[PDB]
Amino acid sequence: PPSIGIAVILVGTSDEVAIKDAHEKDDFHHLSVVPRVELVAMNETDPKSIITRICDLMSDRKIQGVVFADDTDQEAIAQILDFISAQTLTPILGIHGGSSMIMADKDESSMFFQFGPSIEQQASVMLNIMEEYDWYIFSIVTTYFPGYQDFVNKIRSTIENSFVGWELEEVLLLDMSLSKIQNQLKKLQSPIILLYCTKEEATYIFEVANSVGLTGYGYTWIVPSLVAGDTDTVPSEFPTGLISVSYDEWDYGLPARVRDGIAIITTAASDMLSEHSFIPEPKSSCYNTHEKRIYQSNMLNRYLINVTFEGRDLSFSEDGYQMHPKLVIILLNKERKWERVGKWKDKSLQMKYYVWPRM
Ligand SMILES: *[C@@H]1O[C@H](CO)[C@@H](O)[C@H](O)[C@H]1NC(C)=O
Ligand SMILES: *[C@H]1O[C@H](CO)[C@@H](O)[C@H](O)[C@H]1NC(C)=O
Ligand SMILES: [Cl-]
Ligand SMILES: [Cl-]
Ligand SMILES: [Cl-]
Ligand SMILES: [Cl-]
Ligand SMILES: [Cl-]
Ligand SMILES: [Cl-]
Ligand SMILES: [Cl-]
Ligand SMILES: [Cl-]
Ligand SMILES: [Cl-]
Ligand SMILES: [Cl-]
Ligand SMILES: [Cl-]
Ligand SMILES: [Cl-]
Ligand SMILES: [Cl-]
Ligand SMILES: [Cl-]
Ligand SMILES: [Cl-]
Ligand SMILES: [Cl-]
Ligand SMILES: [Cl-]
Ligand code: NA
Repeated sequence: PPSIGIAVILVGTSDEVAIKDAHEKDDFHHLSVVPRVELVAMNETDPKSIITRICDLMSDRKIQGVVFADDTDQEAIAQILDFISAQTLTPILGIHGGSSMIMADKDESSMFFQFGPSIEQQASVMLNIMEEYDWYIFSIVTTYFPGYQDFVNKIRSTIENSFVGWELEEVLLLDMSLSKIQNQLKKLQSPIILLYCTKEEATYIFEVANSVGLTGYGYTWIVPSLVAGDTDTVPSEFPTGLISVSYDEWDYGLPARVRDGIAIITTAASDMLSEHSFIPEPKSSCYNTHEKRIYQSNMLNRYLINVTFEGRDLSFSEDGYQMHPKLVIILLNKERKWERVGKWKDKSLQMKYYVWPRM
């Protein structure tokens, strides 16, 4: 019978996932392809251990798709996953963690997809939140983290052509390497500040700003889902009164994300088998790649891109982000815990507070 080998790699998760033994030879939601899911749990959590582990695994076993989750703030994992996907022409889904943090510079040949919001979609949500409370005067601070230009250009885009009273005061670009930063942050006027950067960079940028008094009352910082990250890990240096977009497993838990990864890869193999009477072979080397099986791969990609499952639209954009994620807006409260203050689902923002709290 027709069957696709899928690997599920969970990395540093307290969260527990249980999947049918592959030996069951059991169909998955009536799809014509039968998944052979290999669960792999990882004790180790550094990028090097992960490439070593995933590559060893493609060499040793017959894998044609990879579902990957991690519980860390290590965006670097997304770089590794992209490379591997490109090298092997295998679909790789980054369903949670550092693996799903926005990666702007994806190889156009990789079939690496991330769950959650594109960089633009988050820029858009950030402006939605600000309009819902007539926060119209604001500044942007970014680092050099890839995506930063796509961030600003999306703000400037939606702002320049609209008859709302938007006013972009300053736009900063920070160099994280050495304190000539202090002099740049000191130049910040506006009460709303949009910050694009990494969790790591954020925690240092805050500490500096905390000590220029651009934190606290009268200043609101809005930040992208990667800066929140693992919401159980809150840097001492993050200011209470911090708003962030987020996708850190509030309503959509790991087992549901894994179920969904399997469905995407398995629907795609099914739809392709339907039309072309065949399915891409397993590639077995991240490195020594005789891999000019390029025509086949490209074909799969048309299908991964458009999957729909249990009524959910799981389709992906060209840049490799999820088209329609259901996001949560969160707030860093006085007890220094992240708190739900909103929701978003197909251009519909539902905020929780009537008057914005004082934190
Ligand atoms: C993919 O999306 C298009 C356009 O919205 C749709 O019409 C098409 O039938 C989809 N394919 C599947 C298998 O749903
Ligand atoms: C695997 O994880 C740790 C540290 O990475 C290791 O040292 C340890 O021996 C392993 N887990 C257990 C329960 O021993
Ligand atoms: Cl391991
Ligand atoms: Cl981490
Ligand atoms: Cl996520
Ligand atoms: Cl993100
Ligand atoms: Cl984008
Ligand atoms: Cl950029
Ligand atoms: Cl730019
Ligand atoms: Cl700088
Ligand atoms: Cl501090
Ligand atoms: Cl969620
Ligand atoms: Cl579930
Ligand atoms: Cl299921
Ligand atoms: Cl190899
Ligand atoms: Cl082509
Ligand atoms: Cl509180
Ligand atoms: Cl909450
Ligand atoms: Cl709400
Ligand atoms: Na994401």
